[PDB]
Amino acid sequence: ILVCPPLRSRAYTPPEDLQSRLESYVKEVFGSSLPSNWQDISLEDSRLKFNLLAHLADDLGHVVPNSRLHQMCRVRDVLDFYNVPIQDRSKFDELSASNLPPNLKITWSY
Amino acid sequence: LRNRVTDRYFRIQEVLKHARHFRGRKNRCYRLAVRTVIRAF
Amino acid sequence: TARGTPSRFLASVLHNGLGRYVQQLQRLSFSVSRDGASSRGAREFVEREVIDFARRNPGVVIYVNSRPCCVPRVVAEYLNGAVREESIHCKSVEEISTLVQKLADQS
Amino acid sequence: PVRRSEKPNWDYHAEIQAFGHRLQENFSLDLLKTAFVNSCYIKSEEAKRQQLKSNQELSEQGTSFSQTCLTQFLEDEYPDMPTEGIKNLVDFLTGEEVVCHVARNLAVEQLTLSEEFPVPPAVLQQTFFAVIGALLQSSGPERTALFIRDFLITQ
Amino acid sequence: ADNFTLLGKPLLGKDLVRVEATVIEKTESWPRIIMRFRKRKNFKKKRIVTTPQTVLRINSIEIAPCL
Amino acid sequence: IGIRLTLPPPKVVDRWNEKRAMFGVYDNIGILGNFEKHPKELIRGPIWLRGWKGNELQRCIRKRKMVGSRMFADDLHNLNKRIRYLYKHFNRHGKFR
Repeated sequence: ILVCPPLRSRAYTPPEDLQSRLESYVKEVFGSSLPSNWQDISLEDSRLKFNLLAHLADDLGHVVPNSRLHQMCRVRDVLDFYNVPIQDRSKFDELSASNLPPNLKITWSY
Repeated sequence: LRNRVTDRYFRIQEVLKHARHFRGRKNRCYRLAVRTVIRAF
Repeated sequence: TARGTPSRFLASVLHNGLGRYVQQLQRLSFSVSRDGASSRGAREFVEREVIDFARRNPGVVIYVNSRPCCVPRVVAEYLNGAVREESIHCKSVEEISTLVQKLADQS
Repeated sequence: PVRRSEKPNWDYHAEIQAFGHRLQENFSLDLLKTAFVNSCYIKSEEAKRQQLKSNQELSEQGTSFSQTCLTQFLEDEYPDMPTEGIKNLVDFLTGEEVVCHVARNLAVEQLTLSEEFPVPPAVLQQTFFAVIGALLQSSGPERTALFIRDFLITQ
Repeated sequence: ADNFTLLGKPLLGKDLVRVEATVIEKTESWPRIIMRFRKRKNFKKKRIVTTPQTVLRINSIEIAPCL
Repeated sequence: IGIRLTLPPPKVVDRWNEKRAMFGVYDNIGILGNFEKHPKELIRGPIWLRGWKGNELQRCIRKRKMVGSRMFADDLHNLNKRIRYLYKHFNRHGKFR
């Protein structure tokens, strides 16, 4: 019998040193000799793309979806995607966390 | 006998609630009532 | 028809507007559903417009009840003990805003 | 008839805040709560616990200010009426029917903590004058005199 | 007022008289029936309207010495 | 009074039956199976209505032509009368000529 690890959340804050971890990761996958504009290295090679995106997903806990895998053409696009923050919260919690005036009361009978 | 009418009571009740304050059989019989609510309007 | 309906004279609640104007709307109860396609517009109203309305009307208490229902509704309770229940079923956000502001303006 | 507290959609603190805001008066929250809680409610809850501050100070302060304030307005507007009539007009304005009508249409009855529903007229009058006393303690004599002028000279 | 009145031709002066009103209600009328019927021609039309309405309270009427 | 005084018994429906969960399966068998099979012969029903629509008169003619031999006597007589009536109506009556 195999035990299920607990369900992960989708809340993702981008780390402050995202640039330096991306520098590290592109150094282990794409090699030591950098082109000076490291932004515009293509991800047309699917093996290198898998290595980079799998390393980033395994480390940062956030994976690019299949609807955006074709859009991640460059490491600049990868950096943009990992800079975009997403949040996981029930929207009863969203409406409560929004600054409610003292005459507005919300009940959640669900 | 598929697709029969089931809210005919409520249609009749609309016309009769406009016909309620009348005199005679025209406040309760739908035919005589609907011939008089039209004239009232 | 006037002859088959009640009638009344022009009046205010408590000589309203003489010394000061008091908003006669007291409570608004919003029965909305989470998964109702009929309640979609009410859901958008709760997302966007109910906070600004509640800030613009500090004298009105707005309760929002998210519970499973087929017809989303609003109950307007007025200071003279009046109750007015309206269906917001399959209404868009601007129609719901117009209706709620109408309820606020009513006595 | 069942009181609005036992009716489903209710929250007392929000109702108190909206009462103050729709009356456009900067009430003190604790003073308004003590102006709405009555002694019969205390005795009933004591019996229920068997199975805090009343209205009385705020009620007497509000009643005394109401008498003095209404007497001053009436004898300034109408200097040629004598004392018996001025007193009786003040008694009409502070009487049971007028004060209970004003309190009911200002939703004092919904916010009144008592033992019996509907609220007895003496209890409603005492609670209304306790609200007047709380306003006198919170805002000042000129502002609560404007309040008295509005909600009783309009009657 | 009592003992005197003033007549404009056709309107009085704004320096002479003011009227002050207060918007106190914005409501709608009770539903009004508009119904058309012509006999032996199958002519029958029904419409419901609710005209908007505004209740104003006239607070004060003030006159000024300008005659 | 033609209206129920009590609520009807609740009509619970299971959306995940064999039939509901597998409706539409193999309906692309021709375009996904080298055209060996046709949806018209996936259709199950009367033998005279498999991959053929028709109107009422055409349905009656097709039924009499296909299964008229092995048909009951009064049912055959009714079908013949229906064909005669439908011929007369469709060929002689109507607004548009």
